[PDB]
Order: sequence, then structure tokens, then C-alpha cells
Amino acid sequence: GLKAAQKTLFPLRSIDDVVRLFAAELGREEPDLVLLSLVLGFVEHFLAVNRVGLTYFPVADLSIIAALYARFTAQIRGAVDLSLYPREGGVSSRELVKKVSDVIWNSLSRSYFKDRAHIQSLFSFITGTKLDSSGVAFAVVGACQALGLRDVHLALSEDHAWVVFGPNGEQTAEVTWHGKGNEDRRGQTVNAGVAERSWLYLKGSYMRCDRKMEVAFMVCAINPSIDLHTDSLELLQLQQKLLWLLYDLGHLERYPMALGNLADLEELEPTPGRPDPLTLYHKGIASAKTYYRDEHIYPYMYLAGYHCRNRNVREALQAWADTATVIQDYNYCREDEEIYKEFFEVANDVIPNLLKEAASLLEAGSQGSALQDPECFAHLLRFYDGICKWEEGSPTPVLHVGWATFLVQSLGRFEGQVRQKVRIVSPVLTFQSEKMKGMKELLVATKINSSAIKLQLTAQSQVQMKK
Repeated sequence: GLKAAQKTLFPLRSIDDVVRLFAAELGREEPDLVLLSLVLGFVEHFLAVNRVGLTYFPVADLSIIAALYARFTAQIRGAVDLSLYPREGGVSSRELVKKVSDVIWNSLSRSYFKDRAHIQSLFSFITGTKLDSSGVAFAVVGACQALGLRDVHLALSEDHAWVVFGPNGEQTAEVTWHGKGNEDRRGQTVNAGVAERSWLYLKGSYMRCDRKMEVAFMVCAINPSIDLHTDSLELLQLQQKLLWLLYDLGHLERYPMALGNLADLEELEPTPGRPDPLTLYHKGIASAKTYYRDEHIYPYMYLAGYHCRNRNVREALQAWADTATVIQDYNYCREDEEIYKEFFEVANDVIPNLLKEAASLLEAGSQGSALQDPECFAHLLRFYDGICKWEEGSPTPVLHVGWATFLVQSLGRFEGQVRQKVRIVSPVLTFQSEKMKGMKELLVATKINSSAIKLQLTAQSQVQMKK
């Protein structure tokens, strides 16, 4: 269904040929999402799923790509009769969006693991009848473009995908599942989730893609992983070059996660002349502040991760405190479990390991240690304060005694003479949470009162009956 101009670069014989195709499509009125996703899925299949026979690059012949494209357009156009859904005022209806969602969803294999790698693209949809959750949302948007539905666009939070459409692009519709429960809300708006103030819907500060950002999404969706221990260098290079192409064209401006992904790729293999990973992480944060009311968690997570890998305890703690400062204005809701998992791992695994190594290095005479810096102690306190404030008023609790043991351990990594230098005001630190306000006196004792800290963090009111 391809136009003559779209076919002239074939066959694609290299990474750079694929980049040329993306550049050409991004210069058109709209880039062809179906074509681009099929090309990426094809090359990812032969670079990560099955490398048998690979000698340089899996050549993408026009005949092969056109035949996959024809399979997709035949399925969609055969199943969705537009005459049954008149486009009132040139915009799509909720029934039409639901129909496209049903067509994709009903095509999927009846039994398969949704967490598998390499089931994100239209190549997977056509050849394997398998898609992951956000892959279904992308496929619905690609199908809508194939049908001429210019108003249907991908919407993305930090943990979920759906579509926007209709008059002024103001309607939302679920088109895929979220997480592991049986029931979906396909066809419904996201308004209840926005109103709930869950992290899942970002209080409404989610991404609303244009077609160029949908290209950025499929590029971020490339998965270079061959196995647990090995990535495809070819796919890493492809994803990195495509992200720079998008960056230069302005299409990552409103896409914090893509900037974090690009920073991570630059850390692995820097491109000469380009901004450093730190600069890119900060651009991601600036994007979230500018376009999303500073209501995204991952821009700070990406930054903290980089600092953590470099064993920069001070800056990792600062960035995690900043994540907690964002989460504190959310309600912890059912379906937000991924972000709970992430905070749990930072508080109860990653921070303890960092501080354990810091303590060993301090014993060996390190200077300027985070453990001797009252500002670092304040970051740790601010991290816990945001988590406690997140919990306030939430329908689901967050803290339990399993968190309290690591809090006591982490507090103890800082000597009392360091801890005493932080002034808690009603370094200077202000607590937002009632749990941390009640904790304030306990925070400066030479020997931390473990039992009292545990009671205060868990809001347990009693100790054991018997001696």
C-alpha cells in the first residue's frame, strides 16, 4: 500500500540504510508507522531472535517488507468496515477506536507470555500473532493510520499506553490491558485514573504523541537483548543513531524517557561530539518540568541510576530524594505496583549496598565521603519523607516493618556528629510527612533507637505483651 517514494531506498543493507529510511519518512507529511515498525521488527528478529546465518546485516528486501505490509493492511482493512462508523466532522468515534482495538486483540495467540522480549513490533504481530501490552496500543495507532484516521494518537504514561482521539484530540480510550489481572477497561476513558491521582495516569500529565513521537516510541521500543548476558551491538547502534536523528529533528523535546534511553546508550558507547550522559539526563528532567508539570518519576530515576553505577553516592541520593519529592503528591493506588517495587528496591537493596561500600571505603580513609556529608544525610531523609507523604491519604498503604529495618540500618551508616548537623525546620530540611516530623528527635541520637524508629515508620502503636 506503499507509495513509490517510500520504496526507493530498498533494499536496506545496513544500519545506515535503515537510518536513511527513517529520515525519509520523518520528512514526509506523516511517517508511515506500519512500514517503520515492520522494518524494525524484521531487523530485530534477525539480529536478536535468530542470528543463524548472519554475516553483517539482515538485508531487508522490498518484496519481503511489502508482503508483510500487505498482510497487515489486508487484515485491518478486511476487518474494519469504515462505512459502519461515519467520521463525524472528520474525527474518529469511540466505537471505531474500540473496533480497531478488538481487531488487534482478537488476532493474538490464545496463550503466551506477555513479558517476553521482541514481541513489541508489527513484525511480531504478523509473524507470531504476539504482542506485549504497549505493542497492542501501538498496533491500534498504526492500524488507525492505515485506515486514514489522522486524529488517533498514542498516549503514554510511565507504565501504560492508550490512545487519544476525536474532537480536538480530547477523548481518551483504553485499547490494551495493564498489568496481570484478567479484566481490561478497553474502550473506557482514563478519567477515573486521572481523578484518583494514581501514578499510572500521572494526574493527567501523560504524553500525547504526534506521529513523529510515535516514531520515537517504536525506536525506544527496540530491544537489543539477545540473552541475559548479551546485547546485539548492531541493534544498540541502530537505536542510538535513530534516537540522535529524532533528537536533532526536535522529536524528543517532549519525551523524557527517550532522553533517558539515549543517555544510557551514550554511557555505554559515547558518540563523539555529542552531549554527555549527565547532560542528557538533565535534559530529560527539564522536559518533564517544562511539559509535564514535573510530575514524572523516571527522569530522576534515570539520573540516580547513572550516579549509582558510578558509585557517586552523594548525587545518587540527591536524585532519589528528587524522585520521592515527585511521588509525594500522588496517591498510591491499585495498579501502581511497579513504582512501589522500584522505590522498595532503592530503599531496601540499592541504597543499603551503596552505603555498605561507602562505610568500607570510609574505614580505609576516604575523604569527602557521602557518609560524612550532612547534605547526604538530608537527601536520605528527604527520600523517606516523600515516601511517607505519598502514603498519606492513599487508598493503599506503603510502609511496613520490612522497610523499617533498612531505614534503621541506613540511618546508622551516618555517625551521630554528621546527623546532628541537619536542622529540621518546621543543611536545612523541611518535612512534609507527619511520619517523618514525629521521627525528627530520634534522628540525632548517637545510638539510634531502633524500636522507636520502627514504631514511628509503621505507625505501630504497641510493643509485644511479654518480656
